[PDB]
Amino acid sequence: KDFLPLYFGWFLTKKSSETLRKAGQVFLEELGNHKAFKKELRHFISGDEKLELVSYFGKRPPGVLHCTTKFCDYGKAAGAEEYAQQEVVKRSYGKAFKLSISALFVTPKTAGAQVVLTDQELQLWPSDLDKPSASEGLPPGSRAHVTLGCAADVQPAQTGLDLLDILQQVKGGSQGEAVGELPRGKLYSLGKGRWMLSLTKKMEVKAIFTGYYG
Ligand SMILES: Nc1ncnc2c1ncn2[C@@H]1O[C@H](COP(=O)(O)O)[C@@H](O)[C@H]1OP(=O)(O)O
Repeated sequence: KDFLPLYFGWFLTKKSSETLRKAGQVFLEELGNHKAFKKELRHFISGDEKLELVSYFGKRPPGVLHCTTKFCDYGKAAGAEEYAQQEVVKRSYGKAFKLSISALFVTPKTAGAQVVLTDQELQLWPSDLDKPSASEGLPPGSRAHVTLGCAADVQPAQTGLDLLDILQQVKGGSQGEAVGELPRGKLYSLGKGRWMLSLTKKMEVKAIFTGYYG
């Protein structure tokens, strides 16, 4: 009788969202104007001057930003029911957390921010079994992220997949030397239109763990 949320996750406060939102926009402009990116557009899009990444990532989160833990679809998603049953979930419901943003990334499909979860937060991370083939050798929670924008033709949960793809390269020493220096950190060109800004100082955001029902 009692149905679950659309998904659980950490929803940022109004200011943490505004700060992170603004930060993401600066990156999409700094990256768009960087000559290292403009000479690589052939790997990003298949058409043609300069591209404005902000407009490119037109499908943005309208309200407050968030970090999804477990997509439930009101209980239809596999493992949704077992996740909500967890004591840590019910105990943590409505409680405040601080999330650490380590990097900002961009791909032909998505623009997001990498979240590094603490051990207590990892307790709220789902350990469902029907895994991806992208999480091999990566620690659980690596997928943790905040979506800042999607291209027009992109599916949801793509931002999470893109991140894992990026981190798989970093693990394989395939990230390469930095191709630039932005005021917030070092810029990286990972090829295939993938980019990463490793923040000098990790950005902390306040958030509330809860459920979205839409
Ligand atoms: N099958 C899914 N698995 C995991 N996360 C999902 C899934 N479907 C949607 N989401 C995520 O839950 C939220 C639902 O948003 P939407 O309104 O588009 O359905 C999004 O943050 C999305 O992740 P993401 O932010 O990477 O797109």
